[PDB]
Amino acid sequence: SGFRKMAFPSGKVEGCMVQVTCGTTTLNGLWLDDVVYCPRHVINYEDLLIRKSNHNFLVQAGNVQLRVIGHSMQNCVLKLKVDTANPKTPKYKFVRIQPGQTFSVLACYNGSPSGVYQCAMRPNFTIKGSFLNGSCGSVGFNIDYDCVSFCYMHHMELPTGVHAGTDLEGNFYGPFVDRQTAQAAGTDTTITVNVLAWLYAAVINGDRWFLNRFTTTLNDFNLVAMKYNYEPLTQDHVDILGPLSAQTGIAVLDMCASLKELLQNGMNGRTILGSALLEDEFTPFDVVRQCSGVTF
Amino acid sequence: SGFRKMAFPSGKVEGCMVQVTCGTTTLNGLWLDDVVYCPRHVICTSEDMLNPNYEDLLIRKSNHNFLVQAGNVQLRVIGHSMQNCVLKLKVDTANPKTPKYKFVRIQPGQTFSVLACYNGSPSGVYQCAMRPNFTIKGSFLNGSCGSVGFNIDYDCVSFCYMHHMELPTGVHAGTDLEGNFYGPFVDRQTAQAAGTDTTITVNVLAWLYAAVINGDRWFLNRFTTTLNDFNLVAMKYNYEPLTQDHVDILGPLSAQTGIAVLDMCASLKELLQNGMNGRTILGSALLEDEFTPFDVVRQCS
Ligand SMILES: CC(C)N1CCO[C@@H](C(=O)N[C@@](C)(C(=O)Nc2cncc3ccccc23)c2ccc(Cl)c(Cl)c2)C1
Repeated sequence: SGFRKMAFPSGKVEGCMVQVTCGTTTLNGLWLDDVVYCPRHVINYEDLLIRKSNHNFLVQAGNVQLRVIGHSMQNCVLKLKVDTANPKTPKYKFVRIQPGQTFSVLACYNGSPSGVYQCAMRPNFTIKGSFLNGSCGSVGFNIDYDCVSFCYMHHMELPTGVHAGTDLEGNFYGPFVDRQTAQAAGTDTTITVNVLAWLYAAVINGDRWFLNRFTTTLNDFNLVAMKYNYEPLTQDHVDILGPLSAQTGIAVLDMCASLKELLQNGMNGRTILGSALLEDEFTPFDVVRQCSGVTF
Repeated sequence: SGFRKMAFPSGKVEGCMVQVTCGTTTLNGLWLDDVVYCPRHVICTSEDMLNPNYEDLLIRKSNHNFLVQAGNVQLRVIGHSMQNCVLKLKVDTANPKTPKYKFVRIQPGQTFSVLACYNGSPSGVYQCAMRPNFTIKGSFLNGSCGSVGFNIDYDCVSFCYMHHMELPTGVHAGTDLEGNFYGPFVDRQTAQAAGTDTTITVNVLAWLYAAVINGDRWFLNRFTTTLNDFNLVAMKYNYEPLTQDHVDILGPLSAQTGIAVLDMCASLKELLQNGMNGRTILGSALLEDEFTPFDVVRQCS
């Protein structure tokens, strides 16, 4: 029993964090094999990059300075070729995630990991993270068996306090640029499939007060969900929620009628899993993983 | 900007997780130097649990009865001793991944990270607090026994908790790394219920200061209060008494924000009376009590 916001064990990623300094700027880098990946703003970017030489980039892995032997740019990420391959390089992949998907963030300052938290790619492509100056280059990941899938690299904080970044191939999530200009996060929406998964986690944990005898059509639910700035629920989401529906005996459209009532009437002084708001940062897979105990 | 429930990087603890099997029971152990620490109930059967005589059960065990597995390598047990409710299994190999560590016993209200493990394999990390009733609101399934709670301070891991059991309400009970249980709990399947839980007042105040540091001032008011009047109100909402130690501990945050502790106490009194009126504080509709004054300072600066 118990439902916590749980991050993946960060160990395989900690062994990859390095500090990258160029000029007056110090930020974090991800050392995988003989390459260090970091935000290109550490330095027209190709014009500024041409002016740089290998020895301008100081890379520090703990108390050992790594020597840069090459540099290239891929979209908004700078790839610093180093002479030493990271012996702690885990089995990894670079994956691009979709909005609504969750991942763990290993927040780092000066190439030193300081915290790990779980978060979701918001539908507006920002992440509601926890970062301070020096956190740039901190990464987002998921762990599947023994494979670390790197999905995010922190690049900036938007004026509202939310964060924007790229996948490990340097492509930004969202309509952002790594430049000094007026940029704002779009209006955010609630990740509907995630709230439903969290309602199933609540049922698995013995919280049934919000359940009702009613069901709804997918279309009537979407008409209501659109009113409360909830993401449309697709047939794929309904299919993805299948296992939780089978385990609890509550059909997805049955749980949708519960969600509809919660949106129209509120919680009435009641909580669900210790929360007075509907939580949307647990995917259906996170709920199954935490209410089954999959290990890494 | 931003305020998240943040756990410590779990790497230094992952390299210490081992699987301990005794008969039909399999749970987690903490391999530090040449010793594996685990709950002593690993020697019990489900029947033995009502009234186990641990010394009687342990005297009947030999080293080879304990199977210890570190990844895909079986460790050889060369000795065993019991210290309170923890079993210490001496092994023939020192863990090369042993970090700089200490065993610390924490007080209620203190927070720590939990590396939840099953079969000696870490599956997740979360942050939580020692509740005033000495339980932890964790996320544990069967096989998580021996999962540890820790803090990391200057490359040093301070182990403060080892998971032992789940109480009937869904909350968890366990010991420090010297085998002493937190609270009045025993590693016996007897009628044990967690006492009525209260809100960690000093932590809610710290979280209100984190909100002010992050630009959220809507809940502040022109009032101040005496420490005694605040405690009389706080008791009525099942909030822990705020001591002069708590007021002193909140000093740095009071100096940084310019809001005196008793001034913030008056805001808390008003929040308790009014509720949030559809508003949130740091993305939360409830008053958060699992961030200590030390966590707020570490995360916001
Ligand atoms: C009902 C009874 C016939 N049996 C069925 C088989 O499992 C028995 C059981 O609960 N075992 C543990 C290991 C336990 O509670 N550990 C766990 C730790 N964390 C989360 C848990 C979530 C679900 C289940 C167990 C959890 C136990 C039991 C009694 C004591 Cl006194 C102690 Cl110290 C530890 C209860």
